[PDB]
Amino acid sequence: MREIVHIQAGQCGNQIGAKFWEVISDEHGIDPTGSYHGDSDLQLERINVYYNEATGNKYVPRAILVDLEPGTMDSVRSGPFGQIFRPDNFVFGQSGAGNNWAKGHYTEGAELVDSVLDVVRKESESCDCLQGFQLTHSLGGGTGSGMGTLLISKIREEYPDRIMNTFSVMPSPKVSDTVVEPYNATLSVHQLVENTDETYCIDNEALYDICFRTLKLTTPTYGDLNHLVSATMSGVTTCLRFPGQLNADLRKLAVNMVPFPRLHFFMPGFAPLTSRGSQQYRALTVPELTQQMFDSKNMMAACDPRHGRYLTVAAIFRGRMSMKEVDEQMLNVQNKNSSYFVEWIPNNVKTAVCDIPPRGLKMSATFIGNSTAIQELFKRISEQFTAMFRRKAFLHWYTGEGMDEMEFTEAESNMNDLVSEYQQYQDA
Amino acid sequence: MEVIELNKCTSGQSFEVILKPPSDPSLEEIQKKLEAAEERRKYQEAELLKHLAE
Amino acid sequence: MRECISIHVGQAGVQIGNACWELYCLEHGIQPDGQMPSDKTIGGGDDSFNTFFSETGAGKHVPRAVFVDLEPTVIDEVRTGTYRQLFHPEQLITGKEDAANNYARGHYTIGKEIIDLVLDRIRKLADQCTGLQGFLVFHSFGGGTGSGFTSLLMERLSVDYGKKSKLEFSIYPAPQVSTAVVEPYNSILTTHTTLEHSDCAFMVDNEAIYDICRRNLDIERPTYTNLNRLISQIVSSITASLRFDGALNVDLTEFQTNLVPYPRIHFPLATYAPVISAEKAQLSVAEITNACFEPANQMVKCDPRHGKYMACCLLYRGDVVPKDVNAAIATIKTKRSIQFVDWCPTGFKVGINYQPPTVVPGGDLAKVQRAVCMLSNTTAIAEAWARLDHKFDLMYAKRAFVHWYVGEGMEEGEFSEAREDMAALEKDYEEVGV
Amino acid sequence: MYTFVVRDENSSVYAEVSRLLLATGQWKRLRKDNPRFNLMLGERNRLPFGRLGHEPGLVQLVNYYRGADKLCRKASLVKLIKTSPELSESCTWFPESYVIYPTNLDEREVFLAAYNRRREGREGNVWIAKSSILISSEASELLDFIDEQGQVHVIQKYLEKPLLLEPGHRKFDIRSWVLVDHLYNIYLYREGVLRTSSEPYNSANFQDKTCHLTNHCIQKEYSKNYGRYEEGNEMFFEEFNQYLMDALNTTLENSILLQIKHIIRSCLMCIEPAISTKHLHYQSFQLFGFDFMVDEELKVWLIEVNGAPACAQKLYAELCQGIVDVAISSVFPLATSIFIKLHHH
Ligand SMILES: C=C/C=C\[C@H](C)[C@H](OC(=O)NCCCNC(=O)c1cccc(N=[N+]=[N-])c1)[C@@H](C)[C@H](O)[C@@H](C)C/C(C)=C\[C@H](C)[C@@H](O)[C@@H](C)/C=C\[C@@H](O)C[C@@H]1OC(=O)[C@H](C)[C@@H](O)[C@H]1C
Ligand SMILES: Nc1nc2c(ncn2[C@@H]2O[C@H](COP(=O)(O)OP(=O)(O)OP(=O)(O)O)[C@@H](O)[C@H]2O)c(=O)[nH]1
Ligand SMILES: Nc1ncnc2c1ncn2[C@@H]1O[C@H](COP(=O)(O)OP(=O)(O)CP(=O)(O)O)[C@@H](O)[C@H]1O
Ligand SMILES: Nc1nc2c(ncn2[C@@H]2O[C@H](COP(=O)(O)OP(=O)(O)O)[C@@H](O)[C@H]2O)c(=O)[nH]1
Ligand SMILES: [Ca+2]
Ligand SMILES: [Ca+2]
Ligand SMILES: [Ca+2]
Ligand SMILES: [Mg+2]
Ligand SMILES: [Mg+2]
Ligand SMILES: [Mg+2]
Repeated sequence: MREIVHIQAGQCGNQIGAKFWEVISDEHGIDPTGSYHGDSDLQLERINVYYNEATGNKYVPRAILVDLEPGTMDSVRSGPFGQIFRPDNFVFGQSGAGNNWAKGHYTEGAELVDSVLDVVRKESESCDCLQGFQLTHSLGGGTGSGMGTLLISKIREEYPDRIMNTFSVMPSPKVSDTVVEPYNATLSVHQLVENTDETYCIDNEALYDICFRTLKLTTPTYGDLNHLVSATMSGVTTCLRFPGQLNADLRKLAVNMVPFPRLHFFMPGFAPLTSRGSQQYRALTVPELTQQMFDSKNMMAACDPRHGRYLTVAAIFRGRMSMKEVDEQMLNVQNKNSSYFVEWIPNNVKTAVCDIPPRGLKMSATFIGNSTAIQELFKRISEQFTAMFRRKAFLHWYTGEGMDEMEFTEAESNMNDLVSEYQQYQDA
Repeated sequence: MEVIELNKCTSGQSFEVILKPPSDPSLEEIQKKLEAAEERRKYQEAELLKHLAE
Repeated sequence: MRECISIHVGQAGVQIGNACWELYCLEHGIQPDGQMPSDKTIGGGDDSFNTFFSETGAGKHVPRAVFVDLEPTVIDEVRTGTYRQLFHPEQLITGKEDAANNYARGHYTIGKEIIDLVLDRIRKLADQCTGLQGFLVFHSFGGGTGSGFTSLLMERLSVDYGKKSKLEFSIYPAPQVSTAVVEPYNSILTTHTTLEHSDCAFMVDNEAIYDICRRNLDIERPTYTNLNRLISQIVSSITASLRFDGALNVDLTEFQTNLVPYPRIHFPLATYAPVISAEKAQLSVAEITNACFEPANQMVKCDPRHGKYMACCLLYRGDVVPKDVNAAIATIKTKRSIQFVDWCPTGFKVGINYQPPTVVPGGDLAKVQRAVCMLSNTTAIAEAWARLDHKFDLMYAKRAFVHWYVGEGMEEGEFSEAREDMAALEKDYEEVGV
Repeated sequence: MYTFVVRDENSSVYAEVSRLLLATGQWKRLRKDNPRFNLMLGERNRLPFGRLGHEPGLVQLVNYYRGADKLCRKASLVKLIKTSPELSESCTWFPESYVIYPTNLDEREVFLAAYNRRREGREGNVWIAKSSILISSEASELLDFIDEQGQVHVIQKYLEKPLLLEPGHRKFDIRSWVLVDHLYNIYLYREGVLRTSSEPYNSANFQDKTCHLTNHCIQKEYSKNYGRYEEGNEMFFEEFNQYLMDALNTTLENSILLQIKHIIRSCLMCIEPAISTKHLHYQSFQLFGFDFMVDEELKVWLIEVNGAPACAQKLYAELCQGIVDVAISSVFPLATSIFIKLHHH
């Protein structure tokens, strides 16, 4: 009975969080009304990790929906699975955060955060044994970035010995909302370096390029990007939701994946990435799933892993397949590309298999990599930050909320320190 | 090749074959170790909470 | 009659313990409800099997066992398993959250909170004993509980039972089936703290069992159930002399006496034969004895040709007479490389039990007419320490994962202290065998 | 794609093996501490055999047989021959030898008893003392030389009647390269070399050790006639076989190679149960250099066995290709043999 408390904050966080709960509710056989209509015992064996039990076999997500404006959470509540969430777990304000980290972190968000913590406390108090927390959000906006990292700081103060885990969407100029996203992401990344144990880095540019290049989607939408994240989130949390021996809980996963406290930002990946039509019903093979999983084009951080080295790797295969062939193909990726795995962490590539594949697929695979190539992502953000901050451009939006320039200078320094830390271990 | 100490019972037997002759911390100390480690955990947590209070 | 108490720590210790007690019941004719129709002394006795089983007035035969794990799911399988009626709740101890493959968490953080309850439950078993011999401790090297809590328990048992012997069955980590990357840390941390507290430790490398299950059982991807039934056969061969009539290894002290002349060098190599597939639609005494000198049949892969022997015990079960054993040893001497140290007699202690090995019905192991387990104290097993110490060195040079341990209140100096002790152990093996 | 590591940078032979593997495009060289290798070209001293064969899904091979040192050390070879019934103290092709430890730390009284027997019976009584070299006919001068050192030595009967090449009246020795693969097939390279002395053999002066010691390093520095008769004091088999035909009316195969093959096979079959990797979790192959002396009756004597031998300069390419072909590619296959298989069963 190791429970996880899920939190989704802001527009991006709630739209991705809604699709995630839609995807896994289908996997666990939970309909939009919270009723179980599955056909397998595996669907219910570890369902308490994400769902509470209500009166009459009703399963309710242990999820908390947070925003500073009502719009997106009104859409969630009107969506397909919107009726399944606890009504009291909707915590929203009215003013918005105007894509401003300071508003989310210091002014607008500060007025709302205590009521969010009341709901978090109520959910934690019903946990037989709380693992920790899972937060979905973006770093480029105001609520998910600013109020999201404010929530992490206050949760760590109240639950200092619980695991804190995030799925964090990194901004990119290619798929951008406002010019201030590098400011918001740089301020948030420093919060994440200090107060999370695992962060999955989801780069919107990589998601876009995957939809355009590999999937042949001419004009991708946020809906297409979010379904790709939901599939990836379903795969990475398979170890938590179904019977398994590897990374069975959040703390063992972190012990296995994080050799240095600050280097805890993972590059995820998903397979299959298939274009529609013709070669779409083709039976997938483990060799094909494996080659896709480690191809750079299929990773969602827009970092070339050949420009760095993996510290640790967790690969999870879903479906009825040959675990012998899984071992062979996995040992064939390392033993052929040994230049891209560090040699001072023996056996740093772990593989797990789960028999339940995502709905409508015979098999699939998700990849979790702790790679020093992720410094490329932080370098991009740091460069875009400095191009504006050197001229103090758009700073008045933040100084008007009470911040001063010194705080920006420190966040910049911290991320350049993080980049230097990754480069140290890439040459070890 | 000598067989010595051949002992036989209903459930089996045993013998020996020689082919060639030849040529703690106290309870008090454990508690201090465990309590000293607990002290270091509590110090590190107090430092974290001081950092979050700032 | 003198009693033995079994302690099973962590997931590996509990599941192997569960497989062992299943086999013991089949070997002794004990039904899952605890009854034993061939036991005519209702309510008590001092037979050889009473070393492992006490008796209630209703005729139930209860293992002298305690199961400890820091999360409840594995011991819950005992509570609801086939032999659920053997055990009473006081024998099963569980916590809420586990050690997370972290020695420091199992030894310091959680171990401190649960150690007194474990000792209390052990004291309740010990108070049922008229002349307790000591303890048999089952655990993994790599798990946070198996490594961390076990070493705390061994220290405390030396304080509470100073005159009592303690034997280990330890599962050496293999990446083929391993969960964590930090298992070399946990293995060396727990070996250092347990070393002065264990009289004789039987190491089982999961790599060796995994390969015996692929090669000789034709199981493509062995499971823990496959591994644990083969391990329990080897364990049963080792403890059979404590549970049956005999004259060899009849008490725990004799294990140290016959296998460990050098107290720090107390890790005998086990070799077992024959392992025959039950799906396969009979070997001789000479052939099973010769198989004892094949690395492919050892519980730890190493080359005894390039080490030296200090002690050798042959434990046969089945249709075996002494005449055929001596003929086998003579032939094997003139073919194999069996060098003893100069200060030990070149010889073998042989034990024969006429009852052939019992097999779990529907299991993977075929029923054979004769089997043997060789316990040899050879310096070759130091290869397993060399492998383990090298993986430790690769990670510790960058202090990888160290923060997880320091964060639980452990000091960095315990790493180097433990590693220096292992370096000395490797030097001790080199001075003896080379 | 196969991977290999290099852990002996001073190896003439396997520097060429390494470049040949890379030239096939199907072998990648890794850092010397990367454990994910198929092939280890290991170090000479303290090779970590204990760490081989434990990488899941990797067939692992190493270019050394653990325990072959027993054959490739001066003192160990003497002890191996005297204690192995296959070889025995009455072995006819190895000179009478004795292991002598210096007094600051043994077969002293055994050697002196045999020395007195020769001095009494008017027989030649010249011995040689060598270890990890002094040629003398007085036992006291041989023992005092060993006491001045601190390592184990061997005293060996000096072949007072060597076969001398003409012209020059000069001593030599024969080097044979032998490759034992992972299946314990014994392959004798068909090309040997004669390391010859360029100075006339002088049995009346064992103080000048240049006409007595045929080592290539000794001839290149001390012999003032170095290279007069053959390039680098190296005579190959074609010339030597032609010489035996012209001068002694016989062939190299009949008068010498039969004994050489017999000696190679006796030594390696003797230690096979001790060093074979037939059922091991890793595999070994190794290249050996056997050293022979020939007396004037065309009897072949084993002198020593080298475990990390160098090769003749003009024979590196051929031999190192054969190592890749029968020892490495046989285990890791790619996408008229130069060896002579010495059969045994
Ligand atoms: C644009 C591509 C759309 C689909 C491509 C071809 C891939 O889909 C498949 O391979 N489907 C298998 C072939 C069709 N099979 C069936 O119709 C079918 C029907 C009934 C049973 C059945 N088998 N079973 N059971 C299969 C799909 C796996 C993609 O590779 C993947 C990238 C799609 C994802 C995750 C997101 C895209 C970008 C979105 O646009 C999304 C809305 C499109 C399709 C999804 O609905 C897609 C879904 O998504 C999942 O979450 C999850 C992995 C699984 O349910 C995924 C089928
Ligand atoms: N042979 C065998 N090995 C096991 C079994 N269970 C776990 N292991 C091994 O033990 C190591 C993992 O340790 P566990 O015993 O699972 O860990 P634990 O002692 O429960 O400690 P925590 O779970 O960290 O609190 C790995 O090397 C596994 O391969 C089993 O049933 N049989
Ligand atoms: N018993 C003996 N009788 C006659 N000559 C001998 C001899 N022992 C050695 N020699 C000669 O002395 C030389 C000594 O070399 P030796 O075989 O002892 O090993 P080494 O380590 O000195 C060099 P190498 O590897 O070339 O043999 C021989 O090459 C040979 O010329
Ligand atoms: N993948 C994805 N990214 C989004 C979505 N909505 C917004 N974003 C990204 O998130 C950032 C804007 O943050 P947003 O969540 O809209 O602001 P907030 O509501 O104040 O947290 C920008 O980088 C957008 O590109 C979405 O539905 N999916
Ligand atoms: Ca307000
Ligand atoms: Ca009774
Ligand atoms: Ca003791
Ligand atoms: Mg928004
Ligand atoms: Mg456990
Ligand atoms: Mg030499």
